[PDB]
Amino acid sequence: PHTYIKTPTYREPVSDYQVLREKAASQRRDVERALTRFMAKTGETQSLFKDD
Amino acid sequence: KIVAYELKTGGVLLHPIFNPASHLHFSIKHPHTLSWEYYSMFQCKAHLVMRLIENRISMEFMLQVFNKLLSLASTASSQKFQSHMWSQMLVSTSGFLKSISNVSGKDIQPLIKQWVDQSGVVKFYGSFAFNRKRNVLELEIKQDYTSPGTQKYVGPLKVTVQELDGSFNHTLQIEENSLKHDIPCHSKSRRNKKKKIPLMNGEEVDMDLSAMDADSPLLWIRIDPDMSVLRKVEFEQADFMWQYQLRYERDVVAQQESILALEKFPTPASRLALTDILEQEQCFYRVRMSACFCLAKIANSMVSTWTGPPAMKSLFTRMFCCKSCPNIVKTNNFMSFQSYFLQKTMPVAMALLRDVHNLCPKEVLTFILDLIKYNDNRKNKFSDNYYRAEMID
Repeated sequence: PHTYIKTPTYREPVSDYQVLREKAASQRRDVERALTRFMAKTGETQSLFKDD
Repeated sequence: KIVAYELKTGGVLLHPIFNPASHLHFSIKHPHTLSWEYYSMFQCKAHLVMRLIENRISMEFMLQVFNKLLSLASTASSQKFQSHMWSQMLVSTSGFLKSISNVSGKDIQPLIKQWVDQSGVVKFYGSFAFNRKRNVLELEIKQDYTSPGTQKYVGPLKVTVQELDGSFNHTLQIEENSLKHDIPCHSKSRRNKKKKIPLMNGEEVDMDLSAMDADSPLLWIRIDPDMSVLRKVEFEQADFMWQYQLRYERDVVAQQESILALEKFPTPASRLALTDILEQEQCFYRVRMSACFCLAKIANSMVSTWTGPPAMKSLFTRMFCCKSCPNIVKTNNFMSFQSYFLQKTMPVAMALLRDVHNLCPKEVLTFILDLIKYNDNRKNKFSDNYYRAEMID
């Protein structure tokens, strides 16, 4: 029945609470790190260390 | 607060007579020469002495005193005579004591003479011994009255003894030459049969009596339980008595003082007592918040004996994390207001853990950083600023 019949398939769904918590956490941390580095680079900046 | 301030520098003198207080570097004749810490401790001591006057003369008579003062003032407040009657709106000490004596028939002049006119707090050092032969409890209460902030107490003193037959109150007369006070003790027939031991309130509980002495019935002793004097108590119980007082007492100040006294006994039974307090809802939440820091101190003192994980970590994952993921914290729902306070105070105490090398372990620091990363607050009706601020702490 490659010759007379057929049926569709789908992509593998990731319904796991652990990896969904990890994905949402890491994406939130990365976007807030990118936002704060962009705003500290395009403005007046301070530094805990000398010339940092 | 007041016993710390009065033992630190001199004492607060309510109602001075015009210097009356020369132990301190400012003059107490005017409010604008007082130190600000003295002003704060003045208001604090004034409301505690009013609680003492309520203890001697009951609360309904106290509210009748206040209503009589307000009623004289409000009959005064409507006249037009220029102060023939407008000075009934001004209270004095003699007028207040006279109104108290009018409504009650008792005068409080010894209590006023001790706690108002005299400027000192008392220090109690207690130690007991149980006489098995005559079945008595020999208390030994001595006062430190030679410190700069202290004074000598000669009144009566309440003591509450929890024995196997229940909770009994005793009044002791502590004169100047007194040292040994023999009070009688009851049976120990609730160790013959397993019966429940009745508490300070009407209830009764099952206690594990394996830690108790075989010859003594008494489970714990509390000197001045109702805080009826301005005092600092230093009682010398045994560590199992402090653990029984932490577990089964129905008074929050006794649970707090047993937490404070269990830091000197780092035995694993005290760790079990504080961990059972921490796991226990229907305990007052500010006792569990103190048991966190007490458990951290005890855990720091019994390194090279601690068996499993660091303290409170497994308990945090049992109470506040997911069942399927132990290292992922649950999403924030702060609607309980007691597990919110306990959740935001438990890593702050957990970070005071130290290893054998005096460095915080990388299992607790990693746990705190995972608490910070996996924090999701898009679902509760409350803000997250104090919890995140405590995470930084």
